Amino acid sequence: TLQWGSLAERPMVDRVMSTSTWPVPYYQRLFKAYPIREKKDKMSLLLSDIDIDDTNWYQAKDFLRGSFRGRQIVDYVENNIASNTYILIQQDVANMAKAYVHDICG
Amino acid sequence: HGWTSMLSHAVLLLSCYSIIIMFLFILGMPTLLLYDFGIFFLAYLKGAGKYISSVAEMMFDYTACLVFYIRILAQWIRVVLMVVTFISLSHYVSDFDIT
Amino acid sequence: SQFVAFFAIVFWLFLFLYTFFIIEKHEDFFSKKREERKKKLKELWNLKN
Amino acid sequence: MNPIQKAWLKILEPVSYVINEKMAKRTGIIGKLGRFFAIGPREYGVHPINRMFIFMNRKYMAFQAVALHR
Amino acid sequence: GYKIRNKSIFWTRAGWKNNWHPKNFNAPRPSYGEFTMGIRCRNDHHSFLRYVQTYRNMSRHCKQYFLGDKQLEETFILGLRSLFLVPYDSQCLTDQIKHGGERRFVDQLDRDFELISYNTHPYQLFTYTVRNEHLAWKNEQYEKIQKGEKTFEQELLDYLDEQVLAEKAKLRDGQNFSIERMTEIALHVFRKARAGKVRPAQDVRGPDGNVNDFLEQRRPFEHPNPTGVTH
Amino acid sequence: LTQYVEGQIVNRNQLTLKKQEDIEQYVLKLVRGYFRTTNKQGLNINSVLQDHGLDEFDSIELAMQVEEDLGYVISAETIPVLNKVKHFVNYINHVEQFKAENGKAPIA
Amino acid sequence: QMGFSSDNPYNKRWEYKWKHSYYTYPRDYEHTEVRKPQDSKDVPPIYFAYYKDFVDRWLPGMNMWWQRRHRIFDKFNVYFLPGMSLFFYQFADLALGFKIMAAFPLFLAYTRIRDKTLDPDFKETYLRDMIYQNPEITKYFNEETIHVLDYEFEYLPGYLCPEKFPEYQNKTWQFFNTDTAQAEGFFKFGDVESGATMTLKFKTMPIPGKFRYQVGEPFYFYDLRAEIKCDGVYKEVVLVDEKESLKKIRPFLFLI
Amino acid sequence: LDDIENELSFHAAIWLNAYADYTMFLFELEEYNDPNDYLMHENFDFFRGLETELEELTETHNYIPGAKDDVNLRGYLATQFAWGKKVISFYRHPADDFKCAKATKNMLGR
Amino acid sequence: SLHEKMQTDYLWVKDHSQADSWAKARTHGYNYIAHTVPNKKERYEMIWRSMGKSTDWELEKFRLGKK
Amino acid sequence: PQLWPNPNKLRFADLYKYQGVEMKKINDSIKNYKAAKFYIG
Amino acid sequence: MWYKYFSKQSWNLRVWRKANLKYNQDDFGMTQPKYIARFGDFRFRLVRTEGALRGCMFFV
Amino acid sequence: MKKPMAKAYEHPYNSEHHPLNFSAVKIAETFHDFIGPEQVSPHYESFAMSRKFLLTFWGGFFVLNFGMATVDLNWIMKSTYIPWIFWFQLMYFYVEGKNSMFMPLLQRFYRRAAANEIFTMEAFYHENIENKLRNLMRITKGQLEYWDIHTSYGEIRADSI
Ligand SMILES: CCCCCCCCCCCCCCCCCC(=O)OC[C@H](COP(=O)([O-])OCC(O)COP(=O)([O-])OC[C@@H](COC(=O)CCCCCCCCCCCCCCCCC)OC(=O)CCCCCCCCCCCCCCCCC)OC(=O)CCCCCCCCCCCCCCCCC
Ligand SMILES: CCCCCCCCCCCCCCCCCC(=O)OC[C@H](COP(=O)([O-])OCC(O)COP(=O)([O-])OC[C@@H](COC(=O)CCCCCCCCCCCCCCCCC)OC(=O)CCCCCCCCCCCCCCCCC)OC(=O)CCCCCCCCCCCCCCCCC
Ligand SMILES: CCCCCCCCCCCCCCCCCC(=O)OC[C@H](COP(=O)([O-])OCC(O)COP(=O)([O-])OC[C@@H](COC(=O)CCCCCCCCCCCCCCCCC)OC(=O)CCCCCCCCCCCCCCCCC)OC(=O)CCCCCCCCCCCCCCCCC
Ligand SMILES: CCCCCCCCCCCCCCCCCC(=O)OC[C@H](COP(=O)([O-])OCC(O)COP(=O)([O-])OC[C@@H](COC(=O)CCCCCCCCCCCCCCCCC)OC(=O)CCCCCCCCCCCCCCCCC)OC(=O)CCCCCCCCCCCCCCCCC
Ligand SMILES: CCCCCCCCCCCCCCCCCC(=O)OC[C@H](COP(=O)([O-])OCC[N+](C)(C)C)OC(=O)CCCCCCCCCCCCCCCCC
Ligand SMILES: CCCCCCCCCCCCCCCCCC(=O)OC[C@H](COP(=O)([O-])OCC[N+](C)(C)C)OC(=O)CCCCCCCCCCCCCCCCC
Ligand SMILES: COC1=C(OC)C(=O)C(C/C=C(\C)CC/C=C(\C)CC/C=C(\C)CC/C=C(\C)CC/C=C(\C)CC/C=C(/C)CC/C=C(\C)CCC=C(C)C)=C(C)C1=O
Ligand SMILES: Nc1ncnc2c1ncn2[C@@H]1O[C@H](COP(=O)(O)OP(=O)(O)OP(=O)(O)O)[C@@H](O)[C@H]1O
Ligand SMILES: [Mg+2]
Repeated sequence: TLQWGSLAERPMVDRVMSTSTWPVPYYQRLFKAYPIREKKDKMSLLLSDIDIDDTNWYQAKDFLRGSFRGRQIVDYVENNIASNTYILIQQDVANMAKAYVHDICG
Repeated sequence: HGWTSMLSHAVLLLSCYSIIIMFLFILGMPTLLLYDFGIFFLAYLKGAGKYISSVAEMMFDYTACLVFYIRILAQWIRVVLMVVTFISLSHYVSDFDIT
Repeated sequence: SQFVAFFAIVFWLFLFLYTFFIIEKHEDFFSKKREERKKKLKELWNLKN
Repeated sequence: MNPIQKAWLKILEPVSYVINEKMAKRTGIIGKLGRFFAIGPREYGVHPINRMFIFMNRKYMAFQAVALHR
Repeated sequence: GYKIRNKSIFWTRAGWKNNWHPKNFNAPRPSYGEFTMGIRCRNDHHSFLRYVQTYRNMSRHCKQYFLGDKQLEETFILGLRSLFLVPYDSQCLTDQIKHGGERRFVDQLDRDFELISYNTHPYQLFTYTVRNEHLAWKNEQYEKIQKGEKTFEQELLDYLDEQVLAEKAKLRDGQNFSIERMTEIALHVFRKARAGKVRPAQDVRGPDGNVNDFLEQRRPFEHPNPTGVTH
Repeated sequence: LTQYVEGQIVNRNQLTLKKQEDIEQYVLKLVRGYFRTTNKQGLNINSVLQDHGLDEFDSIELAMQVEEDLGYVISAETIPVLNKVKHFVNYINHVEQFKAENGKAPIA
Repeated sequence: QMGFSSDNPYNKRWEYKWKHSYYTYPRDYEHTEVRKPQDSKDVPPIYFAYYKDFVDRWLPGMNMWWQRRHRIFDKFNVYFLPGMSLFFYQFADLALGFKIMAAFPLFLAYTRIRDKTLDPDFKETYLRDMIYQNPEITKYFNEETIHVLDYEFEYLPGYLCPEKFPEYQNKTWQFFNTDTAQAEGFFKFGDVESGATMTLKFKTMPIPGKFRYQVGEPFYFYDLRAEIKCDGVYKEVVLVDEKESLKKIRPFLFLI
Repeated sequence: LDDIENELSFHAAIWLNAYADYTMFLFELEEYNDPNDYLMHENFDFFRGLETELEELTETHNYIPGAKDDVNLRGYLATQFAWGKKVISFYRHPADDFKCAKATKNMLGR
Repeated sequence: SLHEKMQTDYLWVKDHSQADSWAKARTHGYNYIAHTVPNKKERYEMIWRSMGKSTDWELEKFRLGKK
Repeated sequence: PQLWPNPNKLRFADLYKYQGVEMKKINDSIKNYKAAKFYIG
Repeated sequence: MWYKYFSKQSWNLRVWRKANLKYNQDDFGMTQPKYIARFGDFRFRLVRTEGALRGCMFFV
Repeated sequence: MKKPMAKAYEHPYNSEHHPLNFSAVKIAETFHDFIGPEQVSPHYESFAMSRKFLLTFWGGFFVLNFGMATVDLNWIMKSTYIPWIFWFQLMYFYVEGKNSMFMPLLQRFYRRAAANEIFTMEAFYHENIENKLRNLMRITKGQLEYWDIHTSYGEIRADSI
C-alpha cells in the first residue's frame, strides 16, 4: 500500500518480529555496529572462486615440507618428473596404466 | 550557487569569477595548440601553399590563423544570447502584476 | 540549444578538425603473447575452467 | 580515556573513595546521591568536536593529495 | 540465486563487451607519406624493453625491504607476475586497444614503480603487515614446541585423527571414506571450536532476528545507574 | 656488498668463472635453484627454459641473479633473448671476452 | 657517445628515447643488486623532486650541448644572428616590431643549437632489416638471439678530406656549418645461439632524395662493414662499400 | 612405480589445497550475511585486500571507476540507457593523452 | 521445449478482441515514483519487470525507443 | 578472557593504567608531533 | 628481440625534425613551381620546406 | 621446527590511526566515530508520536519567538515574493512538469533502477558465489579420482597373485 499513516507514526511500520512478544520495540536496525576496527581472525572472502594456479602448488610444497613423507614427495617431483609445469592436471591414464604394465610383469 | 549566499557580499561572486576563468583558459586552448604544432603550425591549419610569393601566402596564413581563433571567440555570442534571454524572462516575472 | 552548440563546437568540433589519432602501430607484442599464453593454459580451459 | 582524564583521577582519588566506598552504599538518599555522582570511566564520554576534526582533516587531506599531485 | 535479466547488458556502440576500443567520433585514420608534411606523435616502439626493465625495477626495489625472507621473495614474485600477466590473459583484447595497449600498460606500471621506489606503495605496506602478523604466529608455535607443549593446531590434528578411526571402525558395511565425509568431520569440529572462542560478533543476527551488537538492548529496562571504580 | 639473508646481514661474494666448464655448472645450478624450475635433473646444456616451466619474466629473475653472483650489469635489451641454458653460457663467455679485449664492461 | 646520460646505470643508449610516465623521479637510481633498507635514505630531503629534475633532466641536457658545442660555432650563429639581434635592440622602445625582429634571430639560434646538439639517431630498423637480408650474417645472427655488447655513434668533427669530399669546400656552406653532419660508429654484436660476435662498422652521410630542397635521408649508410668472428672462423662482410657508393650519390650540405 | 606414486601424490596435494580453499571459504561465509546490513568499512574488512587495491587506484590517480576491472559490470549497469553507450577503456588513466596532429597538403590535416 | 512452445503459441499470448478499446496504462511507473514508502524497492522491481516484458528483456530497444 | 576490563567492576588503579584503544591513537599522534620537531623548528 | 615486435607499418613516414621526409614537395606547395628565380631558390634551399618558412614569415 | 624470522620490515611512517595512503575506507571509519553509533531507541513507540503535544508547544514557541523578535516580518515576506515566484516557475518543468509534459528526463530513474538491482545482487551474493564453487568443486573432485584408483593397485596386485 501507499497509505501507511501519519508522518509521526512513520517509523512504526518498519519492525517485523520473529517472536510473539508485546509490546514490540519499534526501532528497525539499519546496520551492524562496528565499534572497534579489529583485525578479523577470519580469512578473506576474496579467496572464493579462483581457478587453479601457481599458489596451489607453492603452498602444497610448503605444507608437504612439514612432514617427512612430504619432503620426499616434493624432492622427487621437482627433480625426476618430466613436466613443463607444476600445475599437474590428469586428463588421461597413459602415465598410470603404462606404469602398471611395466611393474606387474614380476 | 545557493550554498555560497553567505560566503561574501555578492551571491554571484563565484559565478562572476568563473565566467572570466572560463574565458581566459578557453582563449588559451588554441594558443597552446599552435605551440604544440611548432613552427609548421600554419601547415596544420591551411595546408600547402599555392603561390611562390611568401608575402602573398603570409596574408593567407594570417587569415588562416584569424579564422582559427574566430571559430572559438564567436561562440561567446551564444552565451550573450542566453544571458539576454534569461534577463528578459526575469524582467517580465519581476514586474508581473500583483495587487 | 546554445549550451550544446557551445561545447559541441568549442571543444568537440574544434578538436576533431585539428587533432587526430593514427591507425599505424609501432609495436605489436601483446597479440603474440596472448596467443602463446593461451596455449600455455590449454589444459585448464579443457576442464571448463 | 586520555591523559587529562587520568590527571583528574589522581586529584580526585580521595574524593572517589568518599563517594564510591562510603556514600554510594550507605543507605537511602545518600546512597542514591553517591551512586549518581560516582567516579569512574566516562559513560558516553566521547568528544564529538575532536572526532569532527579527525574526519574533516582526513577528508580534506585526500583532496589535497589529488589537487597537489599534478 | 539472481542473474542479470537484461540481455543487452554487455552491448556497447562498438560491440559486445567492448572495453578496448570504444566508439567515438574522432576515430583513428591512416596517414599517407606522400601527402603528409609534418606530424606530432608520441607513440614509439620502446614499450617492450620498458616492460622488461619495469619488472626488474619493481622486483629488485621491493626485495630491498624483505630482509632476505626467501619465502616472502618467492611469494612476492608470484604476486608480481599476476600484475604483469593482466594484458596476456584478460578478456579484453589488449592488442586492439584504442591507441596502443602496450604503451598504456607500461605507463601505468611506471606510476606503480615510482611509489615502490619510495617504499610507499600500498601493496608494500600490505605485505609488511601481513608478514608481521604471520611471523608472530609462527614464533608463538615455535616457543610452544621448544617448551615441549602441544600447539593448538596439533591438538586438532590429533583430535581429527582419532575421529576418523572411530568412524571407520563403525562403518564396516561400506569402506569408501570419501573426502566429503572427511570434510564434514573437520567442519563439525571447526564450528564447535569457533563457537568456543570469545570472538567479536561477525554475523548481523544471532539465533533470533535481533542484531548481536551492544546497541541491541531494548525494553524492558532492568539496569541501574553505572557503578564507579572500587578502591 | 652485504645483504640480508633470513634476517641476518651476510657478506656477499662474487664469482669469476673464466672457464667453460665452470660456466655450464654455474648456469645449471642457477636454473635448478629457481623455485619455478621443473625437471631439475632433466636439465642439460640444450634445455629450453620453456620446457621447464619458465617464461619471459622468469628469465629476468634468472638474469637478476646473474648480476648478483657475477657482478654484471645486463641491459634490458639482452634479457629477452636468454631463453635457453646455452644462451646464458654463451652470453657469459661474450661478456668475459669483451672485458678481456676492450678493457671495459659491455654497454648497459 | 651518448650526450644525454644521468647517473642511472641501465639502458644508456635508450635514456633520451624512453619517455617515462613518472610524476617525479624515483627516489633512487635503478638498483644493480638487492640492497638493504638502510642502504637508501627514507623520506628524501625537502625539495628533492626539484633537485632530481635538475640533475636528471636539466644537467644532462646541458652536458649534451657542451659535448657537441663544436657544431654550433659558425659565423652565422656567432656573428650574424647576435649582430642582427643587437641592431634592432637599439630601437626596441620605439615600437613592438623591433622587439620581434630582435628576438627572432635568438629563437632561430636556439633551434639550430637544439637540433645540432642532439645525438645522431639513424633509422635503426632500416639497419637491422638490411643486415637480416644478408645470408652471410643470418648464418650466425638472428634477431631472437642477438645482443648488443657496445654501441658508439658520433658526428665527425670539422671538414673532411678535400679530395674525397670537395663538396664541403664551399664558402657559402661553411658560413652556416662548422661540421660535416656526417657520423661514424660501430656496433658490437653477439649471438647467444651460435656464440658468434661481429663488429658492424659504418659511416653515414646525409643524401638528397627524390626532391629539390629537402634531404632524403639524414643518415645514409654509405659504408657498412662487418667483421664476423666465430669459434674458429673469421669472415669480413661488405654490405655497402664506399668506393662504389660515393660514385652514385653525394652528401646534402645542410644549410640553416 | 615410485615415479607415479610421487607424481599422483603431488597432483593430489595440489587439488586438495584447492579443495580446502573452497571448503574454508564456504565455512567463513557462514558468518557473513546480508552485505546491505554491514557498514562500509566493515564490509572491506571481511574482504581484506580490497582497501589495499582501492589505495592503489587512488595513489596512482586511477580515479576513473572500473578502468582496471576486466569486466566493469558496474559500468554496464550504469549505462544501460545512456546516450552513446560505452564503458571506459581498459586501464585508461585520466591523465594520458594520445592525441596526434599532422599537416598535409590540404587544409585541416586532411 | 515446452517453455518455448507456450511463448510462440498465439492462444497463450494474445490480447482480447476488445483490448484495443480498453483504457491502457501507457507508463511503466517511472514518471511518478513512491520515494518514502517502506515497499519502495519492491515498486522499482515491478517497474523494471514491466520494462523487460515490453522489450523481451532486450532493454536496448527501450534505450533506442521514445520515452 | 574473564579478566578483561569491565567499566562497572573496575579498580581505581586499573582505570588509571588502562591504556586502551583511545590511548593507542594518541600515542601515534605523539610520534608525529615528535618527528616534526626539526620541520616546525 | 625488440625488432621482432616492431611494426613495419610505421614506415609510412620518415619523421625527422617534426617533418615527413617522404613529402612530395615538388608537386604540391610553394616549392612546386619550377620557374622560381635565384632568390626564391636560395630561400627554399635554406629552410628546405615551406612550413618552416611560412611560420617564420608569420612573426617577421 | 625451524626457527622463523623474528619480524618483517616495519615502516616508520605508516600507522593504523595515521595511515600513509588514502582511501574512502579510513574516512568512513573517522566519519562513524564522529556521528557515533546508530542511536537505537529501546522504546515501544517513537519519540515524536509520544510527545506530539509537547513538541507542538516548543514548535510554536520558537515560531512565536522568531515572530516576536522579527518586528519587520512584513518586509521579509514582501522581499521574498519575487524570488519565490521566479525560481518556482523556472524549475517547475525540470522537477515536476517533466512527469506529464514534453520530455520525461529519466536520467535519475536509471540511477535508481541500477542501484535497486545491485541491492538484490548483494542480497543474493552467497547464492551466486556458491553456484560458481559447485562447478570448481566438481573439477577438483574429478582430479582427485586418480589418486583413489592408485591406492587400490597394491591390493589388486596382491589379490591377482
Ligand atoms: C598583444 C599580444 C599579441 C600576441 C598574443 C600571443 C602572445 C605570444 C605567445 C605565443 C607563443 C610564443 C612562444 C613561442 C615559444 C617558441 C620557443 C622556441 O623558440 O622553440 C622553437 C620552435 C620551433 O621548433 P619546432 O617547431 O618544434 O621544430 C623545428 C624544426 O625542428 C626545425 O627544422 P628546420 O631546421 O628544417 O627549420 C629551419 C629553420 C628555418 O627558419 C627560417 O625560416 C629562416 C629565416 C631566415 C633567416 C635569415 C636568413 C639570412 C640569410 C643570410 C645569408 C648569408 C649568407 C651569404 C653568403 C655567405 C657569405 C660568404 O626553422 C627554425 O629552426 C626556426 C624555428 C624557430 C623560429 C622562431 C619562432 C618563434 C619566433 C617568435 C618571435 C617573437 C617572440 C616574441 C615573444 C616574446 C616573449 C613574450 O618554435 C615554435 O614552435 C613556434 C611556435 C609558434 C606557435 C605560437 C603561435 C601563436 C599565434 C600567435 C598569433 C595569434 C594572433 C591572434 C591572437 C588572437 C587573440 C589571442
Ligand atoms: C560548547 C562548545 C565549547 C567550545 C570550547 C571548546 C571546544 C572544544 C575544543 C576541542 C578541540 C581543540 C582541542 C584543544 C586542546 C584540548 C585538549 C585535547 O586535545 O583533548 C584531549 C586529548 C584527548 O583526545 P580525544 O579528543 O579525547 O580523543 C582522541 C582520539 O581518540 C584520537 O586521538 P588523536 O590524537 O588523533 O586526536 C587529537 C585530538 C586532540 O589533539 C590535540 O592534542 C589538540 C591540539 C590542539 C592544538 C595544541 C597546540 C597549540 C600550539 C600552541 C603554541 C604555543 C602558544 C604560546 C607560545 C608561547 C609564547 C607566548 O583532536 C584534535 O586534534 C583537536 C584539534 C582541533 C583543531 C585545532 C587546530 C585548528 C586549526 C585551524 C586554525 C583555527 C584557529 C584557532 C586555533 C587556535 C590554536 C591555538 O588529549 C590529548 O590529545 C593529549 C595529547 C598528548 C600529547 C600532547 C603533547 C603536546 C602536543 C601539542 C601539539 C604540538 C604540535 C607542534 C606545535 C605546534 C605549534 C607550534
Ligand atoms: C616607399 C617608402 C619606403 C620607406 C621605407 C620602407 C621600409 C623599407 C626598408 C625595409 C624593406 C622591407 C624588408 C623586407 C625584407 C624582409 C625579408 C622578406 O620578407 O623577404 C623579402 C620579400 C620577399 O618577397 P616575395 O613575395 O617572397 O618574392 C616573390 C617570390 O618569392 C620571388 O620569386 P622569384 O625569386 O622566383 O622571381 C621574382 C621575379 C624575378 O625577379 C628578378 O629576377 C629581378 C632581379 C633583379 C636583381 C637586380 C640586382 C641589381 C644589383 C645592383 C646593381 C648591380 C651593381 C651596380 C653597382 C653600381 C655601383 C654604384 O619574377 C617576377 O616575374 C616578379 C613578378 C613581376 C613583378 C611584380 C612586381 C609588383 C610591383 C607592383 C607595383 C608596380 C608599380 C611600378 C611603378 C614603378 C615606379 C614607382 O620581399 C619583399 O617584401 C618585396 C616587397 C613586397 C611589398 C608588396 C606590397 C607593395 C607592392 C609594391 C608597391 C606598389 C606601389 C604603390 C604606390 C604606387 C605609387 C608609387
Ligand atoms: C529559553 C527558552 C528556549 C529554549 C528552550 C529549550 C527547549 C527547546 C526545545 C527543543 C526540543 C529538543 C528535543 C527534541 C529535538 C528534536 C525534535 C524532533 O522532532 O525529533 C524527533 C524526530 C524523529 O524522532 P523519532 O520519533 O525517534 O523517529 C526516528 C526516525 O528517525 C524518524 O524518521 P522517520 O522519517 O521514519 O519518521 C518521521 C520523521 C520525519 O522527520 C524527519 O525525518 C526530518 C524532518 C525534517 C528535519 C528538519 C529539516 C530542516 C532542514 C534544515 C533547515 C532548517 C535548520 C534550522 C536551523 C537553520 C538556521 C536557523 O520524524 C517524525 O517522527 C515526525 C516529525 C517530527 C518533527 C520533526 C521535524 C520538525 C522540524 C525540526 C527541525 C527544526 C529546525 C528547523 C525548523 C524551522 C527553523 C526554526 O527527529 C527529527 O526530526 C530530527 C530533526 C533534527 C533534530 C534537531 C532539530 C532542532 C531541534 C528541533 C526542535 C523541534 C521543535 C522546534 C522547531 C519546530 C519549528 C516548526
Ligand atoms: C642574460 C642573463 C641570463 C638570462 C636568463 C637565463 C636563464 C636561463 C636558466 C633558466 C631557463 C632554463 C631553461 C628552462 C626551460 C627548459 C627546461 C630544461 O632545462 O629542460 C632541459 C632539456 C631536457 O630535455 P627534455 O625536457 O626535452 O626531456 C628529456 C628527454 N627524456 C625525458 C626522455 C629524458 O634539455 C634541453 O632543453 C637542453 C638544455 C637546455 C639548457 C637550458 C639553459 C641552460 C643555461 C645555462 C647557463 C650556464 C652559464 C651561466 C651559469 C654559470 C654557472 C652559474
Ligand atoms: C551536476 C553538476 C555538475 C555538472 C557537471 C557536468 C555533468 C555532465 C554529465 C555528463 C554529460 C556529458 C555529455 C557528453 C555527451 C554524451 C552523449 C554522447 O556521447 O553523444 C553520443 C551521440 C548519441 O548516440 P547514442 O547512441 O549514444 O544515443 C542515441 C540517442 N537516442 C537513444 C535518442 C537515439 O552520438 C554522437 O556521436 C554525437 C556526438 C555529439 C557530441 C556532443 C557532445 C560534445 C561536447 C562534449 C565535450 C565537452 C567537453 C567540455 C570540457 C570543458 C573543459 C573546459
Ligand atoms: C595543513 O593542511 C590542512 C589540513 O591537514 C591536512 C586540514 O585538516 C585542514 C582543515 C582544518 C580543519 C579540519 C580544522 C577546523 C578547525 C576550525 C575551523 C576551528 C576549530 C575551533 C575549535 C575547535 C574551537 C575551540 C575553542 C576555542 C579555542 C575557544 C576557547 C579557548 C580555548 C579552548 C583554549 C584556551 C586558549 C589558550 C591559548 C590555551 C591553550 C590550551 C591548551 C594548549 C590546552 C591543551 C592541553 C593539553 C594537555 C594538550 C586545512 C584547512 C589545511 O590546510
Ligand atoms: N610512421 C610514423 N607515424 C606517426 N608518427 C611517427 C612515425 N614515425 C615516427 N613517428 C614519430 O617521430 C619520432 C621519431 O621517429 P624515429 O624513426 O626517429 O624513431 P626511432 O626510435 O629512432 O626509430 P629507429 O629504431 O628505426 O631508429 C617518433 O618517436 C614518433 O613519435
Ligand atoms: Mg633512431
